[PDB]
Amino acid sequence: ALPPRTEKMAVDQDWPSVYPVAAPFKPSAVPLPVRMGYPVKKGVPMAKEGNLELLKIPNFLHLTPVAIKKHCEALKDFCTEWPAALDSDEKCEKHFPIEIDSTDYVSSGPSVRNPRARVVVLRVKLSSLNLDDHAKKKLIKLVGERYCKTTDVLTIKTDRCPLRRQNYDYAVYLLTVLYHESWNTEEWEKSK
Amino acid sequence: SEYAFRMSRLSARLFGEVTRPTNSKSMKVVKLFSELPLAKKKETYDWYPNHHTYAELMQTLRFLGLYRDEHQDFMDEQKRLKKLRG
Amino acid sequence: EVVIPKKKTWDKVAVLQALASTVNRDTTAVPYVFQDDPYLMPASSLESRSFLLAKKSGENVAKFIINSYPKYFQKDIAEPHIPCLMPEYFEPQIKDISEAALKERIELRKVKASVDMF
Amino acid sequence: PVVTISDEPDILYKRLSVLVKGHDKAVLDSYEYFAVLAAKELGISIKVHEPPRKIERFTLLQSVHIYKKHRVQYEMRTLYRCLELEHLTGSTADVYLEYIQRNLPEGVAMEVTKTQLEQLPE
Amino acid sequence: KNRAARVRVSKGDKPVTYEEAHAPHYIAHRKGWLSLHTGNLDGEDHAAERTVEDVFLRKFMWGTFPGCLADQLVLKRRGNQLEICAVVLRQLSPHKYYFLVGYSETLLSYFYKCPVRLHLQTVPSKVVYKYL
Amino acid sequence: SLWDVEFAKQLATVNEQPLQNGFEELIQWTKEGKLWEFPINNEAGFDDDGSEFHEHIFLEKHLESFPKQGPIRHFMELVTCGLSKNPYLSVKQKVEHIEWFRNYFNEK
Amino acid sequence: HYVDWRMWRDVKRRKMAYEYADERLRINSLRKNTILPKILQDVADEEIAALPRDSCPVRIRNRCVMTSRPRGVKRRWRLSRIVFRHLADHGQLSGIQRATW
RNA sequence: CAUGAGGUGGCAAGAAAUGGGCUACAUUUUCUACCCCAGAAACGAUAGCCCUUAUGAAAUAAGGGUCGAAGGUGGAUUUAG
Repeated sequence: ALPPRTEKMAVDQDWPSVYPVAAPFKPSAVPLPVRMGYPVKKGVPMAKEGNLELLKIPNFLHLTPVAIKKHCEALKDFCTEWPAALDSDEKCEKHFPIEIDSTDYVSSGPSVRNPRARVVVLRVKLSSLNLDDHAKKKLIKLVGERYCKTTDVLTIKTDRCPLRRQNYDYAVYLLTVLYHESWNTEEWEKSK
Repeated sequence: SEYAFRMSRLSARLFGEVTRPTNSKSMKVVKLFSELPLAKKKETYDWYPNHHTYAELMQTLRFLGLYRDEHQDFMDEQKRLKKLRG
Repeated sequence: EVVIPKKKTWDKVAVLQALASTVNRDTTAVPYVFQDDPYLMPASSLESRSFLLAKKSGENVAKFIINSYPKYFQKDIAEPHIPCLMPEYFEPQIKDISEAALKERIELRKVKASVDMF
Repeated sequence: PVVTISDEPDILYKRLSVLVKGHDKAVLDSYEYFAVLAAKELGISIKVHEPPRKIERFTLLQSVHIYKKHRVQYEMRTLYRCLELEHLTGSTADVYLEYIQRNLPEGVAMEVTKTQLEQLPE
Repeated sequence: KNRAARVRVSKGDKPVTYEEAHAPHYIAHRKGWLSLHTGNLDGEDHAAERTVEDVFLRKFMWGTFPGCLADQLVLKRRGNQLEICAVVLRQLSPHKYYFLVGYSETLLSYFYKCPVRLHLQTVPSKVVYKYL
Repeated sequence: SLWDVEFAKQLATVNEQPLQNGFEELIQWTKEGKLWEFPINNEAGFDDDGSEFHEHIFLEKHLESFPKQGPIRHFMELVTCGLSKNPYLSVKQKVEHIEWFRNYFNEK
Repeated sequence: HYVDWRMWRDVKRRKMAYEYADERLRINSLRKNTILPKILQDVADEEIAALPRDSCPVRIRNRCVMTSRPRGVKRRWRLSRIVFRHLADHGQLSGIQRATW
C-alpha cells in the first residue's frame, strides 16, 4: 500500500476540487477519521478505513457551503429576473388570470415512464374572466360538479390523452368551448 | 326534470362521454374500452423475469471461466463422484 | 407594465462545463480514471499504462463476448432507445447474391466476403 | 458560458413546490439546508413545510409451515418534507431544478415538483 | 428461537463484522440498508424488478469477484447511475482487479441499460467487529 | 462518404483525451446518451407522431358514419367514447381496433 | 432453466394470454353490452368458447418472482413470505423496518 | 419407457362426532327518523327455494323476493381479562 492522501493533504485546500461528484465515502480520500457504529461494551465506535456503513451513508461531502457558493457563482449566469408583478395574489391574478397544473414525478432507475405524471388541471376565476352573467348561469349549469361556492375557482381536470402538451391543449380547448357554448344562447332557455 | 336531462346530455356531448341515455350494462363496455385489460398490464406480462437470458448467460459466462458459481461446482463434484461409484 | 423576459435556452452540457470551471484540477489528486484506493494506486508511468491497458482490455473483453452473444442483451429497459448500448451485429444477415448484400458486407468491412460474392 | 438569448417571453412559474419524500429525516433536512442555502444565495424566497409521515405496516408469518400466532410485522417509514417555492423565473426554474435533481440523494429520495405556470386566457 | 440473521456464539473464536453481527431487529436502529433504491417507497411501480435486479447483481458480483469481496456489497441506485461499491480484499493482482472492474462495468451497463459505476475499496484483511 | 466519415473518426481519436473528472464522465455520458436528458419531463421521446389532441379523442373521421339511428352506430359511439378515455393506447391502435369492428360487422 | 414446470406453465400462460388479449376484450365487450340481438351474441359465444383455454386471464396465478409458491405472495415485490423475510432480514432491501409501535 | 412431460374430463358427499368463530333465545329488547329528551311494537337463519346483478370462457359473492325453523340464556367442566 501507500501512505494515504488523508495525511498527505494539508489545510487551506479546495474541497470542490477534491470531490466534484456525488461519490461514496472513500475514507482514504476523506481527511476525517469518521467512526461509525454501536461500540462494544469496553470499546470505541469502529474505525474509518473499512466501514460498510460509512459507504452506505448518502455521503453529503461533495456539497459544502463554499461549494454551493462558488458553484452558484458559476450558475449565476443562467437566470433572468421577475417583472413588477408584485407579491400580491390579486395583482398577479389580474395580470395573468388562468392557473394550470402540470407536474412531473421523478423516479430513479432505468425508465422515466410515470403515466400519472401527465395529469393536468386548470383553475380559472370568473371574477377575472369578467364577461359572464347569464353566461355564468349557463356555465354553472354546465359544470355543476365543480365550482365550489366559497371561492370563485373553476377546476377542469384532464387525464384522457397521453401527452402533457395535448393535456394542456385539452384544458385550454375546454375553457374556450365552454366559454363559447355558455355564450351561445339556446332556444329552450326560457322554459326553465 | 327534462331540462336537467338535456343539460346532462349537452355536458356529455361537450366533454366527450356518451351522449344518449345508456345504462350501466353498457357503461361497463365504455369503461372496458376506457381501460387496458388485465392481460395488457405491464406488470402482468413482465411479472416473471424470462430467466433464459439470466440462466443461459450465467451458464455461458461460467463456462467462459469469467464466472465462478459454487452451487454448480458443488453439483459437478457430487455428480463426478456419482458417476464414479453409482 | 410587465417586463417579461425571454427565456435563454441551453443544451444539456453548459451547466456541467460551468461545473468543471468550478472544479478546476486538484493539485493533490491523481487523474480520475484511476481508482482512489492507495493499493490500486499506480506508482509509475509504466504501472499507470499497464492499468489503463488492462481497463481497455476488459472493455473490449465484454465487447467481444456481447457481440458474440447478442441474444442475451436484446431486452432494452432504458427509454429513450440507446443504439450505442444496443449490441452491434457483424454477421451478414443478407444471404442471397444481391447488391444489398454487397452494401451490407461493405458496411461490415468483410473484405474477402465482399470480394467472393462480387 | 454559452447563453443563447433566443426568442420568446417567460413561461412564468409561480409556486414550484418540491415534495422531497424518503426514509430518512437526516437526509431530508440536510437536503433542506442545502436547498435553502442554495435558494438563499440565488435570491428566491424558499419556504419549508413538514407534511406528516405515513407508515405502511403489514404482517407476515414467521414460521415456514405452521404457527400463525407468531408473526413478524414489517413497516415502511415514508417521511415528507414540503419545500414550497414562489416567485421564480422559467429559466431560473430550469437551472435550480437542474442542480437540485442532479444532486438528489440516493434511494432515500423522491421529489415531486409541482409547477404552476400562469399564462393568459385564449 | 429467532434464527433470522443472527450468527450464533460458538465459544469465542469466530471473526464477524458489524453487518452479520447485528440482528434484523436493528435493521435501521443500528445497521442501515445495503441497497438504496427508491422503489420500496410508497408511490412507485417498479420495485419488484428492482429487487430481482438487486439479487442478480449481488450473486453476479459474488461469482465474478471470486473470494475477494470481504463482506456484502453497497448497491446504490440514483437516477440512472447504478453504483456498485465494493470492499474487496488486497490479495490478487491489480491488473486483474482493473480487468474485472471494466468487465463488470460494461457487462452491467449493457445488461441493465444504465450507467453502472464500480467504486472499489481495498482492505488488507477481513475486518473483525467482535469474536463470537 | 467513406473518407469524410473516416476523417471524422480520426479527428475523434486525435481529440480523444483521458476522462480526468467525474463531471467529464457525466459529460461523455450525456454526449453518448447514457445519462438521462436533464431536466426530465417524464416524457423523453414519446412523441406519438404528432397526434395533437384530436386524433386521440375525436374519432368521427375514423368513425365513418353509418345510419346514425342504428344500434351499430350507438355501439360505435360507446367504443369511440371508450377509446377517447384511453390514454394508454395510441391513435393507431385505436383506429385499427375500430376497423376490426368495421370488418367484423361487415362480415356479419 | 426455470424454477419448476409450474412456473414455466405460468409464463406460457402470461405470454400467450398477452398475445391473445385483444380479441378477448373486443368480444367480451360484445358480451357485456346490451345492444345487440341475442343470436348475434350467441355466434360470439361459440367463438369465445372456441378461443383457447390457456389465454383467459382466470388461469393467471401470481406466483413469486423468485421461487414458485402460489399462496403467500405479496404483490408489491412479487415475493413470497419467507423469501421477503430473507431479504428484509439481511437488510438488502431498503425502507423495511421491524414494525414496533 | 417413468416414479419424468403434456392435453381433456372429474375429485372437495354426510347414518355421525368434535374444535373455533358468527348470530340469537328479546324489554337495557325490535322497527323507523335522529344519530341518544320521539313514535310504534311486545322475539330469531349471514339457513332452504325463486328472481336479478357483479366477476368469470364456464356461478362463489351481492341485493331483492319468498319463508316464519329449532330456539325459553345452556349440567359436569372450562376460557379470557
